[PDB]
Amino acid sequence: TQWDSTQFSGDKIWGESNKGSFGTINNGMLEQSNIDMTQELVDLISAQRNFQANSRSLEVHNQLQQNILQI
Amino acid sequence: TQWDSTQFSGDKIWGESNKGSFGTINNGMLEQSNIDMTQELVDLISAQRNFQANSRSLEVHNQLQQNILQI
Amino acid sequence: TQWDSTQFSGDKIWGESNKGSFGTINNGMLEQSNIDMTQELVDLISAQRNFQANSRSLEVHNQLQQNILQI
Amino acid sequence: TQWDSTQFSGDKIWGESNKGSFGTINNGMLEQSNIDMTQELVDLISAQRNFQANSRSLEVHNQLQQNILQI
Amino acid sequence: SYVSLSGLSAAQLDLNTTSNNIANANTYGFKESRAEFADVYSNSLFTNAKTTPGGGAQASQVAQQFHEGSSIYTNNPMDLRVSGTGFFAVAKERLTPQQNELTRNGAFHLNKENYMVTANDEFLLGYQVDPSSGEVSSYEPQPIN
Amino acid sequence: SYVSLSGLSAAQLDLNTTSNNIANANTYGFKESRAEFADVYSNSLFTNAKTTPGGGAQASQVAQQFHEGSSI
Amino acid sequence: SYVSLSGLSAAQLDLNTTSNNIANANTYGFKESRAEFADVYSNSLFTNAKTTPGGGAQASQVAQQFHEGSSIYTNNPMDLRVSGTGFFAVAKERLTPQQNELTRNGAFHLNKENYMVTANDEFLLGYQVDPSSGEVSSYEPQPIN
Amino acid sequence: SYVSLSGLSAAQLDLNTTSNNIANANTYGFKESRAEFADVYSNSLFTNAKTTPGGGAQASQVAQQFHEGSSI
Amino acid sequence: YTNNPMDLRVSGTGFFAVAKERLTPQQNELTRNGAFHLNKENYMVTANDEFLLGYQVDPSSGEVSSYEPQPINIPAEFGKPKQTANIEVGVNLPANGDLKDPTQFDFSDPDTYNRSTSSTIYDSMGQSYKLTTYYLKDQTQPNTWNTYYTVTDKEGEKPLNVAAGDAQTPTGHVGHTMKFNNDGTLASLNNGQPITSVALGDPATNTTPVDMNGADPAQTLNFGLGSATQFAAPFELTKFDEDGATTGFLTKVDFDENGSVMGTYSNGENVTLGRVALVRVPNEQGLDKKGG
Repeated sequence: TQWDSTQFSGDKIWGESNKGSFGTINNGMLEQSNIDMTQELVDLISAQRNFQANSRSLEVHNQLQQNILQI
Repeated sequence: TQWDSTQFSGDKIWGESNKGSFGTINNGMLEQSNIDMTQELVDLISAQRNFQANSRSLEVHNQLQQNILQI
Repeated sequence: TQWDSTQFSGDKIWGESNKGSFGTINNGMLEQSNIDMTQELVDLISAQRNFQANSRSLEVHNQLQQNILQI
Repeated sequence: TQWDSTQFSGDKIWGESNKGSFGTINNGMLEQSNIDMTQELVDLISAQRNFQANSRSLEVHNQLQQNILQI
Repeated sequence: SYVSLSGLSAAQLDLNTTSNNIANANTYGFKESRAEFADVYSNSLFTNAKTTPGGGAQASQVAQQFHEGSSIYTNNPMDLRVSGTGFFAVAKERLTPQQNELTRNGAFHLNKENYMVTANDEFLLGYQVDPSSGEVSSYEPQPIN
Repeated sequence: SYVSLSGLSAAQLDLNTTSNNIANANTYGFKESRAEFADVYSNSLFTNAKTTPGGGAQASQVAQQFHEGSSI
Repeated sequence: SYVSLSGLSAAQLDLNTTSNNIANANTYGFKESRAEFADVYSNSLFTNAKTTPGGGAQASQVAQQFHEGSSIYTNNPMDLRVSGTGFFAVAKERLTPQQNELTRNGAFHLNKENYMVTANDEFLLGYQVDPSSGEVSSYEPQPIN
Repeated sequence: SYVSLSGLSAAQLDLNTTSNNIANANTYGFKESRAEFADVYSNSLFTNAKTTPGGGAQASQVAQQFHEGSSI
Repeated sequence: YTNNPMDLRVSGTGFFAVAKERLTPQQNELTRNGAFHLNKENYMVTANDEFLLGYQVDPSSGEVSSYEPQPINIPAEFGKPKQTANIEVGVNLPANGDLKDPTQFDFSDPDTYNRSTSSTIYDSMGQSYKLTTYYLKDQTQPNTWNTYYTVTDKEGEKPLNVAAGDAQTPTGHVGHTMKFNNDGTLASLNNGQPITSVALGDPATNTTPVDMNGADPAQTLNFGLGSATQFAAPFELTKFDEDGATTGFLTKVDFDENGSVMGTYSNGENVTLGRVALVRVPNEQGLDKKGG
């Protein structure tokens, strides 16, 4: 969970806490992942559905080519 | 419930009671575990939820692979 | 039941009894705790009620997640 | 529990206590949350019911799609 | 399926708002929040309308209902409550009264400099009254000492 | 769910403060404590504000109400 | 068939992204990822266009959505969290503060040398303030002792 | 699937840590443990980055929170 | 719904306009996805780092002046300290207040005038100055008031003279007169002339030049008091608006329904960065399909 500054990101801008556009620093806390389990599970289901649809299309293509072969 | 000093820990710094950075010694008392049952139970529930989510993801992966297998 | 002077508190301002803004000293008396049992018990009941409400909310969240899991 | 004045809010209109449209200031009191536990719990139940209904609808959609898939 | 997902999102948003309201049941000066939603419909150039179903539900805004809350009595005169319309004004720093935020809780106490501050040591903004005349001369906010 | 957990933590903190006050009912010179909390809200650079709910409740401070106690 | 293969690849990439997001649900300071795709089409000099079908779907980028996550309370003051915009700076070695990386988790502890380090014993970069003046004199980052 | 397996491993490690904490509820002088995890990402010479998903979750360390416990 | 405000959707008919290069807005293509993010130069670009074309609106007027497409920039600083030029003041004056002698006005003596108000102004370089306004109720003419202005720098409090104010004290201070109708509404201001003050730091026009400390000495202030009234109510500062500004940092950015990208800074100004261009073609079925 560490990042570095690249060409596209730009250059690191150093600063203090609660100064300018920077935020604040709180002791006694930690940050959790910024994910929502409901959304992740729904997206998982949708991705599975899309994968099944694409597999069906690929099977259709293969069946068509094999039907051409048996002539 | 015993510890030893390793390289990362440092070296054992000896001292008296109520001297420098050390604490005091009280007789007639004992230390209990520094745990909170409420927090432990809630963490248990959350860990079970995460484990179920991960098992669902693994099941989705296996279902996709088996779906491709049947072509 | 002892306190010390920290940065936020300020600095200890020394003085006599019944001089300036200080109070008086009476012998033969002691201070009890400045608490009201009625208010403490009522607050105890209210805190229990709030804890139950929050537990209900957490249970609802977990039930929603488990319902989504079973799809 | 602090607010700031934005464009939609308008501009901060200063005034005294019990003057014009302002209210009064009473010492020795504090404000609690302006919530009603009964209403919050009932809304919680209703929201859970709506979430379950929507999950049922999503499951029906997925079942229809998977039924079409098996042709 | 996206309509059902929108319904799930709206229901979970209402659930989160209710959970926040329940969690803040003891916070002083807190104001509840209400979730309001709106219908979604397309506006294509060639829309059949009669043959086109809805598009789900979209979150409109989370309200900030500001109705007066109940009052507790602590018998501590440093605690203040604004009965009616109005907000307390507190400044982050003593020397910059311009940078201020509005609040409602009145858990005030004197800091080491004998200034009235909040729990976060934020100075309470006040006026300066005339020695004899009751009316306040200058309306600029300044910390109370 | 973390909002509900924060509410649970705040309620348990208030419960502990009240329990400490009740336990110290006979200690000489003890001063009661009051638990004060505050709301939580993010300050992201790109915040929807209208479409973003609250963030729970955070403990602000445990007060040390110093009002004069009774004399025995 | 290559279009179907591209669809399969895109779906599997999204599946992997979702699996990673679910796996990192408990990691401190983690930021989720979103998979975004784009259309594929030829740009031949002599293209029928009207009589030419699509070219499948190609992955555009994996996002790094940086919206603020939830916060947990551990009552351990050595744990730090950045509320808003900002990252912690950590250096691999104490003697090379220039070589540093950005992070968000605040699981800090004193090492055997009384320096604040992360879980991987990476030193935390900090400033040096004046004894009396609150403003920091030199803005170069140095390990905190 | 290996990312999902890593998630399962991390969840089970946290479960075991919580179980140990609960089991040691009566041991005198025991100090609880906290499980901290970290993200995984490859560092190949030719990495597309924008087109490369994560590598799962890796257990970082099991902490030994040494905050003072209650006294009997 | 991703709850990410940088993600945009065109509901209805219209296409987003994106340019391959920042310096060539003419070479542009149409798109529908709204996965936008700031590049290292604080320009809104797509996933392929293609700049989003937008308009340039007027500072005050909502209507866009020029319809040419240009890349949209979101500066992180309000790097232009704007001097105060126009100040709008709306007050209610006490009709039952005690009369005062116009010839005996002196800002050093509170008893000579009726009311005094304080406000803050900014110069070209952003230095804060204290502006004090003195209101005096005319004795000779009923329903007549005299208004004077003073500026307090570090050197001291220096009176400010109006260019054409019809209130000349024996000392030399120049104010302006305000008159009201029978109903208490506003009748006239400075004999119908606009209220423009002399230059703050120019000795050629001011007998007490304000120490600009390096700022522009020819700064002038225009006072708008079109809402001033004289009723039975006591003295009250109902409204105070200025056009001054100070340096600040980008705090938040939002989008309205019109497509204008607004951002608020620490100073308080709600700077409108621009608008988002929308493109519609008569026959969408004939557009050639590029990648992405």
